[PDB]
Amino acid sequence: VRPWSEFRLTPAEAAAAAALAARCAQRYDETDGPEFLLDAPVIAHELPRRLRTFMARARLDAWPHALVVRGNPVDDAALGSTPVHWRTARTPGSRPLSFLLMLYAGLLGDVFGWATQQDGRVVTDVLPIKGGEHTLVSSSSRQELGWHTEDAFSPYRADYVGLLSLRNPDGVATTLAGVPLDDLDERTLDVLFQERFLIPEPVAILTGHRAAPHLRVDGDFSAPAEGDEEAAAALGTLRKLIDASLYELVLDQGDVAFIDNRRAVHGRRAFQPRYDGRDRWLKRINITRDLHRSRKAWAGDSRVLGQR
Ligand SMILES: NC(=[NH2+])NCCC[C@@H](N)C(=O)O
Ligand SMILES: O=C(O)CCC(=O)C(=O)O
Ligand SMILES: [Fe+2]
Repeated sequence: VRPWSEFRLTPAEAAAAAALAARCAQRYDETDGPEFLLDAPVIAHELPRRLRTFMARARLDAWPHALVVRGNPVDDAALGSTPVHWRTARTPGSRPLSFLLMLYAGLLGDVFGWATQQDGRVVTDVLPIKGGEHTLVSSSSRQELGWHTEDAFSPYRADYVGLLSLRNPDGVATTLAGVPLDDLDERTLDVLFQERFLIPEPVAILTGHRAAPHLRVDGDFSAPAEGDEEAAAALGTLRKLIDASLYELVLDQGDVAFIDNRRAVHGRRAFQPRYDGRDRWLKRINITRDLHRSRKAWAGDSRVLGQR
């Protein structure tokens, strides 16, 4: 078996989806414009029916850590070289695939971005940046990107994180782990459900159903409340259990994954960057089931969050 739910497009389905994305790229100026933001969820209804059925049904299954869609064609010649920085990463070659990711995303919920992250962009970029190999951000490489809940610090964090692989020639693995429910004892579990952790006022790591908890943790940034040694020991145990159950998902060129940000943490294995124009490159997007949950952080009329 596999801990994620997987769908493979037929060449015909893939072609139709790509064709729809190209039409959108033709008619709208940008993915993040107010117009396409509002229309994309409706335009997505024109995607291949088998895909729409998968996305509607798989989202409601209780078990998977992510929804994975394989088989979108990507032409390296048409795509062009991997950008050196996210600033200049909205290349014409990657433009139709950015529109494609937002269409798929519209089947799962409401897309949004952060004012403090990549200039408030909704479709963002994951690529190695020279000089930043050993950082704690997605533009790292030689240092493994440790497992984490996306934007764990915030209550406005995404329900789903979407990743579309534009290229990944060396097969660098994304990492994933669910709640280690098969090994967490009930005392530790109880403590993880209490507001005794920092990620700043204290908050909980686990919430909701005890037989299927939601997760809010960051391998690097999580800490116990000052002096709380029971909270500390629970977090220590959780680290070692997550470290031991961490598994690999390789997003090959054209693969899209929608990681369940409440069920699973994720990261990326260390890799040696090339810096020759064909480095691993993903497009990325935050999705929430309910945009109104974060109405505090609404900058204004935009879909870009910014609290104080
Ligand atoms: N490294 C770590 N444990 N946590 C921070 C991850 C930041 C990543 N989502 C980003 O760069 O957008
Ligand atoms: O590179 C990856 O596959 C993971 C990227 C990631 O964790 C992120 O951008 O939030
Ligand atoms: Fe992440």
